Amino acid sequence: GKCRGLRTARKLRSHRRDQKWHDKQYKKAHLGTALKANPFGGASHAKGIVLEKVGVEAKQPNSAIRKCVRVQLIKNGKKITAFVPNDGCLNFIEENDEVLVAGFGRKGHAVGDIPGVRFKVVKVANVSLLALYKGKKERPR
Amino acid sequence: PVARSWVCRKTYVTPRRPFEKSRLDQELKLIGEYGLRNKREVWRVKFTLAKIRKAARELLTLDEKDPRRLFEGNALLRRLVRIGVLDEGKMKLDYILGLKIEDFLERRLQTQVFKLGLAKSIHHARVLIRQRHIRVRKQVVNIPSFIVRLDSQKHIDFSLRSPYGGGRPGRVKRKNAKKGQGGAG
Amino acid sequence: SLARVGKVRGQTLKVAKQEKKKKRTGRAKRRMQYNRRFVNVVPTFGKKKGPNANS
Amino acid sequence: VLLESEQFLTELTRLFQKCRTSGSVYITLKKYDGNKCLLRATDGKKKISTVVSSKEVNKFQMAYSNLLRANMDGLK
Amino acid sequence: TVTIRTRKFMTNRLLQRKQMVIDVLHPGKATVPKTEIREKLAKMYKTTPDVIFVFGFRTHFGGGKTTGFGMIYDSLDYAKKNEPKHRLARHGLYEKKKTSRKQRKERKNRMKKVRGTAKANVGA
RNA sequence: CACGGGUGACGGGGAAUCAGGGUUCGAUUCCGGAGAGGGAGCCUGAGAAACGGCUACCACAUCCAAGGAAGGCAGCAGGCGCGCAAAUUACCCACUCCCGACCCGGGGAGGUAGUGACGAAAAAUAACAAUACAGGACUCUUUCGAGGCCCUGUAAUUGGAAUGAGUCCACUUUAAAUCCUUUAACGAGGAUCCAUUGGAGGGCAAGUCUGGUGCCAGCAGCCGCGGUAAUUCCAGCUCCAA
Ligand SMILES: [Mg+2]
Ligand SMILES: [Mg+2]
Ligand SMILES: [Mg+2]
Ligand SMILES: [Mg+2]
Ligand SMILES: [Mg+2]
Ligand SMILES: [Mg+2]
Ligand SMILES: [Mg+2]
Ligand SMILES: [Mg+2]
Ligand SMILES: [Mg+2]
Ligand SMILES: [Mg+2]
Ligand SMILES: [Mg+2]
Ligand SMILES: [Mg+2]
Ligand SMILES: [Mg+2]
Ligand SMILES: [Mg+2]
Ligand SMILES: [Mg+2]
Ligand SMILES: [Mg+2]
Ligand SMILES: [Mg+2]
Repeated sequence: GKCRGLRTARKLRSHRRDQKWHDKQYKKAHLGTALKANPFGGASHAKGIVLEKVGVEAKQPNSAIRKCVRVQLIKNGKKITAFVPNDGCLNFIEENDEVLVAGFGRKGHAVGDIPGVRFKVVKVANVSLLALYKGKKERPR
Repeated sequence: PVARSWVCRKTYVTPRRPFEKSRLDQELKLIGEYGLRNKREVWRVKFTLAKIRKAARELLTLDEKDPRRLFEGNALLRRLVRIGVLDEGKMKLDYILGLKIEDFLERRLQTQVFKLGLAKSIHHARVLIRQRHIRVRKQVVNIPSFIVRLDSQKHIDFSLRSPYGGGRPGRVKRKNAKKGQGGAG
Repeated sequence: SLARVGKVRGQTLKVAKQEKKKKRTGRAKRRMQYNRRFVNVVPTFGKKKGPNANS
Repeated sequence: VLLESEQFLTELTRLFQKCRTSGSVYITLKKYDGNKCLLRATDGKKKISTVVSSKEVNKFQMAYSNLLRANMDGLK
Repeated sequence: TVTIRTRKFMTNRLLQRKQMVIDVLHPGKATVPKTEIREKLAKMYKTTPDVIFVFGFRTHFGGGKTTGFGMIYDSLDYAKKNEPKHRLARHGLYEKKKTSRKQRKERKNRMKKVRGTAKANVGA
């Protein structure tokens, strides 16, 4: 506090109400532009249609070819370069399948070696990719 | 609009740091000393101790000769005396803050059976509690977390429906007796 | 290229899992943990070795 | 061919769409124990079959009723 | 070895009955039946067991105590005057009808449709 | 800070996180407001602009003989669609009360059951004894070794002793049932009646173990690991967190 009067409540409240909008988390949480730019639209999970599989080259020093899927959503129709998490699980995902798409834990931000990928795949055609990796369940054919 | 309670509360609160070595050391010593089942058994007694110490601090923040302070202090001292952790001569609201998790775990019915000595080990006493061989005031106690009152301390003994007491023998004894009589003729 | 998917997972040697006696669980597991931590060992000089320490 | 309850309805719709020109549609419903009912369909060439359990009759009968009302038309 | 004690004894002249909470001690056996409860209350209170109605047993843990409520009427006419028909049918002096509730609702909605004397002719 | 706009805003008692201060939520069982697809109007009636009341228009839709008639589940169940996202087309007015001409009838209000790992509370998956062993307070012995009044643990070594989970007659429960508790008879030595979920470079408890891969696969929330001796991948063993 800078103005320490006995009746400066409206001054302190208006100054703090003006200065809250300069915070990065407050402005992102309270403006609808980030919610419009978010493909999930304030959602934890999202189903979508596989259309192609893309080998994305990696960033600086770590150099590899990560595996991504061009997921077209149902609730919006937007396109997401979703990430196939585990080893050898690109072969389970075929063309024109419904996959469940979640975040990656940085709240809509690219993570590590992969440029321009925010989201990943959890389930594949109502069968979980974790169980497809472990070998418990089988893909329904 | 249905007729039910919807009233519940978590009896335990997890610590802020998950992998403190000294904290795991102290909790592991507590479990290995008093025969516990998990860390939740430590944490729920820690949270009841947190309740009692928070009530004690809320009383010490009050002024002396306040009627609410005197009534709540006398009631809390009566509760500590009847659970038998704090002594009947020691009872004052300033001595509540100097009380410990070990003295709270001493009043476990598992630990009290181990101290009276009718069971061999602490976990064997827990086996007896699970298998319903002991009773308290003509009432079978199946759960080892029974806080035994000081007035109800001396009534701990074996139950009536118990082969270790005055009752019918168990399934293994009946099966061995039947097998022996079948082998004899 | 996407032709090398599952390469190492395919070409590693499949080792079968060894059959093992079932572990005690719950209060008995924590009791056996307490017994292997405290009451067995003695205070020794130097740096104490870890539980999974091997040479 | 023993199928799922939804796959049975899709193949049953395909049976009528194939029999829009010529061919019979046979629907056999019977009790099944090994509460369940066996429902089978036959065009004369390709047979399909399903078993409807108690857990899905409310989901099944309404869409099956709309399927029959949309697919059967006789003389005025 | 079965022992029955009574607590909270009350005389309802406005209901023409006695009432008490029944405490049954039965070591070495299961919960004793209501017929044996009525017989032991009858030989206790020197009355006929036809008027004694006992219900609502709850067995405590351990297995040596139950708690149940029971009333002792003056006569069977007073029992049928103020006693519920379901607890009468527990023993068998009253028998309720077997007309199912959804079919009664369907019969009522069918009688609602037809106006006139034929409301009786709709049913069967 | 009027006016205007937005609200992914019904308001409150309250919920979570919490030192002291605050922040976020509140559709959600209680009180009040609004509504029955969108508005508008009205009869009856003390009380309605009522929609399980009508009267007209728009959107959606049923039968038809082509003149015509009839509809409103943001009620109980349940269905299509929408989805990351949500239960039985059950039984009963017996508990609670409500209404009627009323002690007697009705109540998808309500109660009880079916699904249910939203969540909260308690809490099985072993314990004891005997052998060998590995050790700690005593006595003895320069050490090595020895006696057990006191012990503690381990080893698919052996032994009986005790119980549920299940099975299931019988009460009890209840409107009739179900579950709990009680209770006979069965029911456990790999007590196979086998507890998993994540990790082992650091934050952060826990292998510089072994084999393969060789900046490829992949791991990694951050730093980083992998370019032919990987404490970081993939498998075995071991251990650690609950
Ligand atoms: Mg709005
Ligand atoms: Mg509200
Ligand atoms: Mg809304
Ligand atoms: Mg209204
Ligand atoms: Mg209206
Ligand atoms: Mg209404
Ligand atoms: Mg309606
Ligand atoms: Mg859900
Ligand atoms: Mg009623
Ligand atoms: Mg009535
Ligand atoms: Mg209701
Ligand atoms: Mg098990
Ligand atoms: Mg590893
Ligand atoms: Mg770490
Ligand atoms: Mg560490
Ligand atoms: Mg970097
Ligand atoms: Mg790591």
